Parts: sequence; C-alpha cells; structure tokens
Amino acid sequence: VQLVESGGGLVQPGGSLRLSCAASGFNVYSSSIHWVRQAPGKGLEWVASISSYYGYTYYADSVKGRFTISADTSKNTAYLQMNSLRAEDTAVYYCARSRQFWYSGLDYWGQGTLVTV
Amino acid sequence: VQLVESGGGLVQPGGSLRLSCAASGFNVYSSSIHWVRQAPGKGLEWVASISSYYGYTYYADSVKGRFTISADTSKNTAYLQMNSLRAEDTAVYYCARSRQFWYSGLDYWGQGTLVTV
Amino acid sequence: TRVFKKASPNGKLTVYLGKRDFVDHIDLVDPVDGVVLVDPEYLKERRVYVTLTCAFRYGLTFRKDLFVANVQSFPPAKPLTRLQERLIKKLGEHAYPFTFEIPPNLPCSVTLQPGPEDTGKACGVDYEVKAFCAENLEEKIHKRNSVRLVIRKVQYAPERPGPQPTAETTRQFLMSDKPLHLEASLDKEIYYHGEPISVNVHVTNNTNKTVKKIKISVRQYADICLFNTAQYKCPVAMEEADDTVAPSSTFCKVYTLTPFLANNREKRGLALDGKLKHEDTNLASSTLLREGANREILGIIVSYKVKVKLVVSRGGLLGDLASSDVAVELPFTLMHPKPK
Amino acid sequence: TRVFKKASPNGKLTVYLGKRDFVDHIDLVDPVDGVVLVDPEYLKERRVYVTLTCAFRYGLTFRKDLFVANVQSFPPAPEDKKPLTRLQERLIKKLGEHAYPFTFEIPPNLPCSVTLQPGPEDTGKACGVDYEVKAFCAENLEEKIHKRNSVRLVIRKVQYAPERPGPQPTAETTRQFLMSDKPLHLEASLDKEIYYHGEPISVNVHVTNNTNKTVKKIKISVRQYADICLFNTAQYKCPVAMEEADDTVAPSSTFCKVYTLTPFLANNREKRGLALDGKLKHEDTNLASSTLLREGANREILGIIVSYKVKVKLVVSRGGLLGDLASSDVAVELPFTLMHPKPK
Amino acid sequence: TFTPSTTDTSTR
Amino acid sequence: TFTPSTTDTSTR
Amino acid sequence: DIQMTQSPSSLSASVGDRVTITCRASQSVSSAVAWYQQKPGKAPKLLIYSASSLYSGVPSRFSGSRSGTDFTLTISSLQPEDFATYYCQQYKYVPVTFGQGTKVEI
Amino acid sequence: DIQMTQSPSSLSASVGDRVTITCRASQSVSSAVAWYQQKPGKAPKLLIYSASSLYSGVPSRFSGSRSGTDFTLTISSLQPEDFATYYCQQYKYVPVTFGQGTKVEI
Repeated sequence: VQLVESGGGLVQPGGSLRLSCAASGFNVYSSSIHWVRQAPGKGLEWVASISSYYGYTYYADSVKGRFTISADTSKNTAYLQMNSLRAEDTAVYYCARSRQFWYSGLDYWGQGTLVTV
Repeated sequence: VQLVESGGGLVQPGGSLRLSCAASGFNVYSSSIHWVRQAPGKGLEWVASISSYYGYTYYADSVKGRFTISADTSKNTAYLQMNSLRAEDTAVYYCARSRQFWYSGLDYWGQGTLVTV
Repeated sequence: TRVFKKASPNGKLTVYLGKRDFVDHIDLVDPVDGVVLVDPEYLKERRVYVTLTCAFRYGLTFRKDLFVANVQSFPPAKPLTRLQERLIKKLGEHAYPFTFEIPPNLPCSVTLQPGPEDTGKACGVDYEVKAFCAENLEEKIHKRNSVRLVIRKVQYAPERPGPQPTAETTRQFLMSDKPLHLEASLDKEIYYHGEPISVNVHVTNNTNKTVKKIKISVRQYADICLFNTAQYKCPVAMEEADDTVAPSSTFCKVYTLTPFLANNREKRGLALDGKLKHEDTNLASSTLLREGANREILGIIVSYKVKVKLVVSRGGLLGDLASSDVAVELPFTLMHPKPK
Repeated sequence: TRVFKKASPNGKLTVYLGKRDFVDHIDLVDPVDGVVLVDPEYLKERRVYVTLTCAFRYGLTFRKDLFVANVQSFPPAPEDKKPLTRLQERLIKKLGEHAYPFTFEIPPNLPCSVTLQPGPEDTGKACGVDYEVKAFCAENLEEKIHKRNSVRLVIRKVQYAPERPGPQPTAETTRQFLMSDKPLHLEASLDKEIYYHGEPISVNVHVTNNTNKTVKKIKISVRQYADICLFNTAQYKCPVAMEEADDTVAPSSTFCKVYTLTPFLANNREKRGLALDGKLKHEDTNLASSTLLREGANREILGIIVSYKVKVKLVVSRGGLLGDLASSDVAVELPFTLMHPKPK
Repeated sequence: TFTPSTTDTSTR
Repeated sequence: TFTPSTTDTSTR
Repeated sequence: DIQMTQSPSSLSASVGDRVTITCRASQSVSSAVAWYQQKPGKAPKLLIYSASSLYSGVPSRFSGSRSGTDFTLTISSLQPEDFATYYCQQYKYVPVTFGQGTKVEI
Repeated sequence: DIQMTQSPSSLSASVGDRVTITCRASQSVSSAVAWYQQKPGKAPKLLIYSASSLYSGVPSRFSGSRSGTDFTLTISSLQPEDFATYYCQQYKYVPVTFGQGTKVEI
C-alpha cells in the first residue's frame, strides 16, 4: 500500500507535462486520487482530484482548463496532464489517496516529483 | 387407533345390506381398508379391499359383482354394499387395516358384525 | 437372511443381490455389492463383467447414461461384505464378488407419469445391475449370456424434524392506509406419503378490499436437466375455499390437504417414485440435497410446496395495477419414514 | 460529543438528533432518540409532537406510509415515559428546563433507506424508501402540520457488512448433449461472500468441456436484484458490471480462469430504477447495499429489497445436427453480499 | 422358454 | 428568510 | 389362486411345550406371509409379518420362519394365554388367501 | 472557497512542552477537518481526521478539538521527532483548502 509518482522535470513556460501516479495496494474505485502541489517555501495546495467510482474530476480555479486529471483503472494509475504551463506552476506535486467511502483525509501520500517551469 | 363396525343384521336371501367401518386414528390415504368375512365354525376369508391412495378396489371371486366396497375419505369411513345376498354369505364380517406403504399384515381389526342370511 | 437371485436365459450366469433399494444418505450411498455365479467350463476363456448404469430414458427416445461403472468379476483381478462372504460360502468356488460405489450428487429413481396419448416405456432415471460374460468390454452384450436387475436409489425422511415452514406477505393499496397481511404455516416440515397436510392461514385484512376466495394447493416441482434447464409445476392437491374476509376484519382457518395418486393419474409428466417393472408407485419423494451447494444435477429433482393464494376483489380508482392474487408458498418435505 | 440541530422557520422549535443514520442489526434497530427545545411562551396552548415516518415516495405520485410513530414531547405525556439516554440527558442539561426528550423504536422487518435512480426523462421527486423525524406544534393531532411550526429531519436506516465472513459462494452445473457421450461441466466460485463498495470481485471459473461442442464465449456479469413490493410483487434485474470474454473452450478440453469485476456508479448512471443507498437531500450515493434479512423467514416486506448475484454464462456453439433443442446458454449464478464495513 | 425372472434364496 | 437547514452543536 | 395348506388342523400341548405350526404355499409367495391369532369370539390378532418379523407388542415367544414355500410359526413356551386358532395369510398376490387355522388346546 | 486561517505562523518549544496549534475556518466546515505534519523534504503525514479522530498509527500525544469554526491541534508531550510544519485541511467543500502551516522548532 504505497504510491509512486514520476514525470516531473524542467519545462519552459507554455509547455506541457504528464505526471503519472502508480497507485498500488488499493483499488481505484474504493479510493479517490488527489494531486496536491507545494511551491518551494510555500504551503500545500490542492490542484486536482478524481473519483473513479463516480467518474468525477475536480480542479482548482488556478488550474481549471489548463490541467487534466485522468485514471487508468486497468493498471491502477492516475495521470495529471499539465498543459499550457506557467512559471508560477513550479512546485513539488504530490499524489495523495483518500477513502472513497468516505473521505477521512489524505492518508497515503507519494514521494513527490518536482515540476520546474 | 381403533376400528368400529356397524350394520350387520338379519336379511333374507336375495336381500341387500350395507356394512360400515368407522375408521379412527389413521388416515384413509396412508392405510388400506379390508373386509374379511368368517363363516361360523370356519376360517377367515378375504372378500373386499379398498386403497384410497390409488383409488383401487378388489373383490373376491365369490362376491364380484354382488358386493361393492366404498370409502368416505372425509369421514374416514368405509362401506361394504352387500347386494344380491345368498344363504352362503352368512358370516361374521371383519373390517381390517393394512399399511399403504407398505402392506405388512392386517394389524388392526374391528370387533366384527354378524350378517345372517 | 435372504438375497435376490436372477439367472441368465441359458442358466450359465446367475447374479445375487442382497437388496434392490439402496439408500442415499446425501453424504454417501449404500454400496451395491453382490456375488455372481459362473461356470468356467461354459466360459472357455471369456470374462464375466458386471455393470452398474444410471440412465435417463424416454421410452424421440432420448436415452442417455448419467453414470456407468464396470467391474470384472471373473477372472478376479474391495474387501468382502459379510453378506458376500456368506454367499460365497453358500455357493462355492465358482461364485465371485462384485462391488459398486454410487458417487453422491446422482439422481434417485424417479419415473415421470406417462400421458394418456402414449403407452411406451417409462421416462425418468433408473439404475440397473447387469452381469454378462464376454471376452472384452468392446464386444456387444448378448441376451443369452447377460442378466439385468433393476435396482433403485431411494431416500428416506430425515430423522430430525425440520423448522416449521412459515411464510407471510403484505400488500398496500392506493385507497387504503393500512395493509393487507397474509400469514400461512404448516404444522410440520416433513410429511409422509398419504398423510394429511394442515395449513394454518391467518389473514389480517385492514384494507378497503375484501378477499373473495382462498385457494390452497400442494404443488410438485420437478427439476429436469438433461439438455436444458426445466422446472415443471403440477398441483397434486387443491382446495378452493369460498371463505371471505371482510374489509377491516381478520380471519384464521386451518386447511387439511392430502396429496395422493388416485386423482392425479391424468397429469402427464407427474414425477413418481422409481418403479421396478410397472407397479403403482406413489408420488415422487422429495430429494434431499446438501444444505448449501448451489449445484445442478443431471436428472430429476423433486420438491413440494404449499401455495396459499388470496383472491382480492378487483375495482378501485387504481384499477388493474394492483395485486389480485396475494400468494405465499410453504416448502415442505414429502418422503417415506426410515424402515423399522 | 456533537449532535445535529435543526430549527423551525420561525425559530420557536428546535430538534436535536444525535445521528442521521441508525443501524439495523436485523434483530433490532438503533433507537431514534432526541431532544426538542420548546418555547411555552410562544406555545400558548398547543402541544409539541414528534413523528417518525417511513414512506415509499413518488414512483404518478404513489406516496404511501409504511410505518408511522408519533410521540408527544410537550407537555410530557405519561404514556411516552421511557428512560433517558446519556445523549438526551446531556442535551437537556445543556439546553435547560424547556428541553424535552423523544424516543422512537423502529420495529424490525422494515425497509432500509433505498433510492431508485431516476431515468433521463424523470423530473419529479426521489423514488424509494425514506425515513423522517418531524417535530411540530399543534393543539391536537387532527390538525394539519404548519410549515412555520414544524421541523423535518431526514434520517436513514442503514445496514453494515456482517463481521463474520460467510461461506464461500460456489455453484456448478452440468449439461448433457445428444451427440456427446460425456457432459459439459461448469464450475464458478467467488473469493469471498461479503464484498465492499468499490472492492473488486474475483470470479474463479472452471469449465470442463467433455462434449463435442465448443464454448464460444464466457459472460461474467454482476447483477442487482431489487424486490419492490408496494401494490404488487416485482423483482427488477440490473447488470451493474459485465465482462464479455472471448475465451473459447475446445471439445474434450478444460479451461480455468479468474475474472475480476468491480461494480461502480460511473457507468451505471443511465440505468433507470437502479437501487442506490438512501440520500439525505440529493448527494451522490453508491449502489445500494445488500439488505440483511433473517436467516430463514420466507417473509415478503413492503419496500425495496436489494440483493446481488454474479451470473457466469457459457455460450455454446449451435450445430452438430440433432435439431438443436439445446440451451446453448449454460449459466450459473452466485449470490454475494455488497455492503459497507462497520465504522471503526 | 421364458426369461428367468427374479427370485430369492436363503443365504445359508 | 430561507429555511433553517441542519447544523451541529457541542453536547456541552 | 394360491392355497395356503396349513398343518396340523389342530394340536394339543402342555404349558411350556414347544409348538410348531407349518404353512405351505402352493406357489412361491416370497416372504409375504403373515400369521394371526384368533381366540374364539374375538377378532384375529396379527402376530408375524414378512414370515419372520414379529409384530410390535407380540411376545417374543412367537417366531416365524420360511424355507422356500414352507412357512412355520413356532411358540417357544406355551403360556395358558396362547391357546387359540392360528391363521396363516399370504399377501403376495390378490386375492389374499388365509390358512385353515390351527386350534391349540391343553 | 473557504479561508483556512492558521495561527501561529511558527512557534518554539522544548522537549515535553505542551504545544497548541489553532486553525480557524471562515465558514462552518462541520467536523470535516484534517491535520498533517510535513518534515522538510518529505511528504505530508496525516495526523487527525474529522477534527478529533486520531489516525491509525500516529502517537497519542496528538489530539484534535473543535469549537464551532475553531479547530485546535494539541501536542501533549513534544518528543524530539515532533518538530515539523503542521497543516490544517478542511474537506467539507470543494475546492479543498489547507492551512498555511505552523513550523515548530526547538
């Protein structure tokens, strides 16, 4: 029961990335997968959430339209497509897991990947 | 479990008599009801039998046509219609019971009614 | 102290069976044992085989074998039953044993009642112990050399009575605030053949509607599975009562029913107990299965229920979109008591 | 340590409920207790009654009440004299002299809160079974309820997964064909009998094709059975998960595989009449939990009864003369329990 | 010349 | 002027 | 029909004596043979069925045996209450035929 | 959105000292409040959910309490491993908003 994320790197402003979160030890339909970024020296900020049981995706107002969260339910993996990136989007992006029934905090976190813009 | 009879009496040759067997303590469909006459000073002789489960009646060759055995399954009572009686038909008529599943002798007998003719 | 004996048409083969009815105890079946009497002078290097076959016949004529067991009795290749040892002692050196083991989850001997249209052979499941002498198993079985004995696989009523079968339903109607309640029950769960069945019916009519009739029937369910799944329904007993329950009134009555074969002789496909040749056998006994197996068996599966149906008066603003038949079903066991 | 509080539109009536979900344990249901804060100065001569109602709502609008319980909280009625729970004692101590308790006992054999999913063309209320705790101010019980005086709180009757796992659900069937001397055997089983919402279901299938016929396809489906009984008896079928596998079993050959299925609401949102767990107002609830009945009762209950089964269906090729006359659909159903774990 | 039907015999 | 919805309160 | 030739027609024995009553079937009636006791003026009483099985309640001194088509009723000890006419019935084939009875006296 | 105001921005304490961290919600988020600690360079770690429920595994010295819209994180004894940045989450409404963190040093 642990989460692995990978795909962060230096990208010019206006570029695009795809952050993948290899979830293992739990099912995509009994859990909700969330992305929480943290700018260097700043606090936690939630950007995107996906619920595969209900087929619903939520985004922050800052990343609405630009970002897209997906889930590959076949292999228990979630993706964050950060299109039209900006300089203020540089942060450490964490992939977190919460219970689907029911949300009781982000109990499992990934190690975090740095996305530099 | 008891068998009681009624209907034996003096009749003239060529007359008709009806013998009843008020069966109590057992069911007409789990039992078979038999009539066994016995001429005075002689041995037992089976005359008629009825199986209400199968709806089959059997008669002896001496009483075929003349005699008729019936059952009132509602009242748990069997009847023997002794039509076209003859002088040789004088006897003590016994009503007996046998198991329907399966025949293991006439375990229960009535007290017997004399039919004089 | 006694055994069955049948001989070959030529008299050179005799098979001895201790019984013709073998009891299935769900967990295990009574083993078919016996002794076959041979004469090697007649055989002249042939071998005597004994076969146990469970077949689903039609008497179309869709005859299929559900279980075949073959044993070479002579020449000899199981420990001897005391009966087999005693038979060997009685007969001599030329008597040889055979023993069969019927695997569980096999059908019991069930005969389906033929319709008046056809007068052919019996349709259903039957077992046969066949003893024959031949050089090899691939050779056809000859009539002069073979002996066929029909045996039956039977089940008896469970010793411990089961829970009392109870059922209750309730209906709500558009123009009545309170519901119509129906309660039915039987005095016992295991019944014997020919014995009556008492149905205790309690109707609590709190609706504006009255029930016109209370139809109570005993129905036999035969689950026949050879090529398809097919459950067949046959009411073996009925009682159409004119008992009326007034609106805002309750009713309690006890009804007595007895299923028997005299009035059911015109119902084609009605399951009967296995026959030996053509004798009258009562209605088929309920087949006892494992508690929970959810397993379907190639053969005929017989079960009985009592259906208590209320006929509620029609009409009302809602119309025909309501229950005119409020029914419950009571599963019971119809079997034979264990002998002795 | 915290209770629910809802007030009347005029503010003169307040209902204190410790819970909104009351667990049914088959044998008994959690008691619905609470405290009602009254204002006798405003409440000149009237009385405060609290009502518990279980209703089968619209679905034109066929609303019927399955269970109604009514209690007079102010003035304290000697008939409704029950010992106070610790929650009610704490609430009365917090509130004061004008706090009065009510207590309801939900009898068994009553439906759980189940909502049927509305169709695309439906625009009415929510079809299903609902519970409601309503407190109102009225002089008598034959007077209509007023919107300004009454407080309505929706509560739910819920059931959680049994603590002890049940027997493994196994089932098998056998078919005999005309030209085939040996039969076709199908065995299916599930890894467990109690599943949770969102948890995958593993179906272990064993096919022993000893016949001359080929199993073309194996269809694995999870189906939901809703037994709805208000005016008639009707069982509704709804496949919540499916798996059409192209696995072929050759004649005189065997085949064993394990299939994984997960029922969820994302792909079942277009299925009208699909049973869902009770909603409070309109929130998104999962598929309906399996209802836990008595072991053996043969009892038909007003409301909605939800059960789940996995159907393993084999598709057999049609041919080889013999005039067909075969099922060609060798199906097996395995009943399992789809519930929520008891909260820790 | 008929087919030998089933009979019984004492096991002694 | 809207209908008072459901809220919580500490039991102390 | 089938004739049940019962012998002897009557025998005399003392108290404690062994009494053997023999029944012969004209045809093969299998074990389907019953034995009855009928005291004068009363109904017959079932003693044996299936030619060897003692009916419930009958004293153990009554025993039945079969040898092919020969059936025998044996009384090990003859208590004074055992003096009656004993009948032999076969119930293998309709019509049911009885024996001629065997009166047992002092 | 809902502003999750947290105070103090940072605090200092010794070993065994009692530390209280308070988070204030702009609106009524009910009890749907979680608490995390994030040591520098590592992922955040859930401490308390539902504003009072201690997570499975986290030591008992951590305790959460609420008072209306005021949520407090209390550390009874400050172990040497308890010096991190503590964040308050509300998950009652989307979007989810966190606190600004409370760095705890020696």
